[PDB]
Amino acid sequence: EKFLVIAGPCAIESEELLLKVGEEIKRLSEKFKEVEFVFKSSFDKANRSSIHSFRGHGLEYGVKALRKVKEEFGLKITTDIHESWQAEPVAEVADIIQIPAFLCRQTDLLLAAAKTGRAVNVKKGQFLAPWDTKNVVEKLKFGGAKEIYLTERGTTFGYNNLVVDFRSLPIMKQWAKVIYDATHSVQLPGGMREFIFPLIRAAVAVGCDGVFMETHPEPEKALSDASTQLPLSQLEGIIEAILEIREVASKYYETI
Amino acid sequence: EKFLVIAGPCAIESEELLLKVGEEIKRLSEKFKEVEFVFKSSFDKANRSSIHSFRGHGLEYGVKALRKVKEEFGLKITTDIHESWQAEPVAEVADIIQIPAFLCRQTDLLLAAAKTGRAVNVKKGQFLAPWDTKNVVEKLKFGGAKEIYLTERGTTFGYNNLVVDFRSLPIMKQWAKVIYDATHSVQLPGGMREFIFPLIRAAVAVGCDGVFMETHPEPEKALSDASTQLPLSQLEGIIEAILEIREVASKYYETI
Amino acid sequence: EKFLVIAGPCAIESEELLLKVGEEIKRLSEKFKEVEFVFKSSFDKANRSSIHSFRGHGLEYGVKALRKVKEEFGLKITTDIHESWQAEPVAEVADIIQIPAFLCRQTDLLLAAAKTGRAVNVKKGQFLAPWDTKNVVEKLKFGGAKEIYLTERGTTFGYNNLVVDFRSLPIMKQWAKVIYDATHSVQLPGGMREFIFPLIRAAVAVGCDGVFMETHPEPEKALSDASTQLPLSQLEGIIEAILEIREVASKYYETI
Amino acid sequence: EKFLVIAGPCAIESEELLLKVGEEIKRLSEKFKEVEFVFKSSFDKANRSSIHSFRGHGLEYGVKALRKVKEEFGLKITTDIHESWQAEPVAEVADIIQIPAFLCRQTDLLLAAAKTGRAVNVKKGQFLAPWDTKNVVEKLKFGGAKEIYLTERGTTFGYNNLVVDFRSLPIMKQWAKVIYDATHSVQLPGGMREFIFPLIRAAVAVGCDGVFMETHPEPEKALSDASTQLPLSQLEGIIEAILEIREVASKYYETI
Repeated sequence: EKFLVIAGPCAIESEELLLKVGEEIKRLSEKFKEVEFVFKSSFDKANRSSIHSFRGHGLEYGVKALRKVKEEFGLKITTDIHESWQAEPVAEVADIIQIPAFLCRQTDLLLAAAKTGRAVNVKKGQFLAPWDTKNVVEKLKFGGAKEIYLTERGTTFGYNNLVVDFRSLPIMKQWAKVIYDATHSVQLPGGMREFIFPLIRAAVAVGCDGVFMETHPEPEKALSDASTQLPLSQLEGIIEAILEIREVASKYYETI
Repeated sequence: EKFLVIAGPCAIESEELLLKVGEEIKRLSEKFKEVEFVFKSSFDKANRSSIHSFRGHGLEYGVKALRKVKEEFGLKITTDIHESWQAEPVAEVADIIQIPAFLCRQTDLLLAAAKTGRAVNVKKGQFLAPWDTKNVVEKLKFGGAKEIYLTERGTTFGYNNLVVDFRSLPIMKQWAKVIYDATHSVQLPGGMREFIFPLIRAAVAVGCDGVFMETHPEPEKALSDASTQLPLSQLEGIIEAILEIREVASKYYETI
Repeated sequence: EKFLVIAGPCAIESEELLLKVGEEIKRLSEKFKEVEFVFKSSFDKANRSSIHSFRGHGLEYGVKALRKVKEEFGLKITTDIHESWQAEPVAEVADIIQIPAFLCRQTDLLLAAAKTGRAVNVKKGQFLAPWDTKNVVEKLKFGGAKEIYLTERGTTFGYNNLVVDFRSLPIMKQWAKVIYDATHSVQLPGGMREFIFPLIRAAVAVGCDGVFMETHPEPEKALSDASTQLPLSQLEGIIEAILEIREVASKYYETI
Repeated sequence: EKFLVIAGPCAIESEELLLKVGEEIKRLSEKFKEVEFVFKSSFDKANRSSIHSFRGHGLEYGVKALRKVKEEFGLKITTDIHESWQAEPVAEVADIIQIPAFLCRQTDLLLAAAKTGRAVNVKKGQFLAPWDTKNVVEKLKFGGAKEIYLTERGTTFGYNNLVVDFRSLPIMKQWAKVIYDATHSVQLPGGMREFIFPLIRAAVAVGCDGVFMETHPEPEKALSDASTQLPLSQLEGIIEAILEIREVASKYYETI
């Protein structure tokens, strides 16, 4: 099956930033034809820890910038919603509607996304056990979702730390396609970037249906997740690496 | 102020149920004049695990039932909101607006609640560290809130289990009044009731500004948190118990 | 039943140190006649993190110093063993043989202690679940132990941190007398002392059969656990406090 | 050096069993010349949960059986010690002395093992953080050890569960060769086998110096770790699989 690579800048800092990253993702989509790329970027960081941190330039501006990426590069789009009313307007551009990790249990948000007819990708809450996602998928199917993804992005492990329990990949695969979030899994809520590559190698070795990676031309200047966003120049190499490891490991992937 | 006791049935199964519980809380209110009682009940269980579980009768029916309790018994009210638009209509009756644990980082919800001018009680997310709540308080203050509470309700401890780290009480006290949720702290996400009383005794021994307890005439028949809701008949005894323990222990509560 | 207070300097830094602390413990035993005091001090810190840290002056010297405390003050004694061969010589002076937390599953060590005829107190391993202690007690009974204690000293919670799950007290009480370790529970393996008092208040409010507290005339100069040992001058006040909280809470202690 | 594969039956149920497994490991040894095989089996399960569980036939019978394996198949040997006095007699046959996870902080055991001049493999305690292993290595070096291994076997994650934090592999590599224990990492202290292969694939994808795997002709009849021991017949396939994954992934292993 075609491997999914969801990548892009964490937040829509500007339409310019989006086009710069989109240009590269487009180039890679022409090279890695066996991969289905989906451009990701949040129009709003609605859950920052601090009231003083960057949130975004609004829904309107964001959807407009994303529409530009899709129009200029012909790339599929995904962005996250935070309240039910956002599903409809976002669905006009987003091929995949993303559900934030803290909101993976909010029934109305999941239902709002499901009825748009668009694909839905739910970030597994840091408080959720792998088997607890069966009901999340059930809600989505109940709401009309026909293409569902579950994203592994780490689990609460003590204070200000997350651990990736890779047993979650084969467990969640029982009821949905599985995506591994390579950048949020190494973040320290409220010794990070150095683990992005090794853990993503682990993910494809275990087996998943895609990977999610935030990338920015200059991470140190990013207005969000400056500590975990992958330098854009490193994207091509990481992708080639995971495709290689996926290929050699693939014959051993267990059947669900 | 005086010790706060937030109690009531988990969900508004019917205003009839609210009246029955309100009557008992009213009585206790007259018996323990040194305690400030606040009647609690959710008009919607917006985060149930299963799509087939009870959610409620809607915001309108709920606010109406809560109005009936306040008018008929002169009791302060508190209920939780799940999306920003709900803050205003709920504030019409709620003296304290409650913010769900999973939603404690949603900036707009916090701001929406703070804008109503009402007091705000934020349930500490199971993924949050005690010190990470300082930023939560700051968002509310920025939003104009002046009466702010933080509620301890357990922290993710492995899968399908929560642990109460009592160190959180003195830590959170540095920036807000602290409430201990005696019923949700012992629930196993996705042997419970036997630990409610023991842990509530610990909470007052350590020191807090109030306690939160869901109570129902017949917990076994409750449509929500049936396994953890306290039988109404046992409420008086537990309240008297914590007041006695508090009276003695308060002598040793650390400053700030 | 007579409450147990196990206290003393973490390590036997010198026989002099022991006599100084013993003198105070003796004074308190004359005042708090409802408490059974047991003087504690390790002849060897066999599990320090660093090879460069203080361990002790040997078994011989330690047993001799402890015998002096018992002889001069008439106080019961307890110390921990690390290998089976130490049970016999230690049993000559120790009224209670202590089993280290990391060694709570070593069958031969538990058996060696049990056959001495002395009481045995097992520190619950940081890796052990409360219900997992039933088998620990079974081994001891199998080995002839007639007086058994289980000590709560925290559970692994993320890296370099421990949490006290107070549900462990009533659970372990099902098969043994329960002791709460007030000083090791707040240590950060490999923001500490300020939590000793509040957590011990929680322990007696929930209900336990005794408390364990390391105390040193000048903690900052201690050769071990300098961050958690309680200043000797503060011991009397803490003990009075827990006896008061125990008394008022006692009528609510659940029957096992 | 070459990739290390430590394999064998959990416990020495009989030297007969050891010979049968040794024969298969010998064969694979001749098939994969690029791999250094080490036969493992414990002469005593000194930390079983229950007093009524299988421990073994003693140190003498065990060392004799292990001798038979080395003599008959020319295979290197490894077994674990539980008390200091055992290091010397065990070193007579063991090329690698194994230190139990619960005992990774017992200074005398580590020193005793290091004194034999043999290589030492320390199982990382379920309570230890990856960086806390630096001090473990230092103890062994101080004791004269020169060939040191650290084995990843899971970390305490809530009650009766272990999680493998793969970030530990690159961290521990800073001061010792790293081995991944594929069978104990999925055991539930106090759905297991299905995760052995997936996680071992992750381990080599991330990068380690070897893998540890308990194997038995008929796991269902094993007297120890029956639920996690790999059927002997499946050993060849898994080894070939990890060698192929390692071959491809090694290109991306980070330096130090």
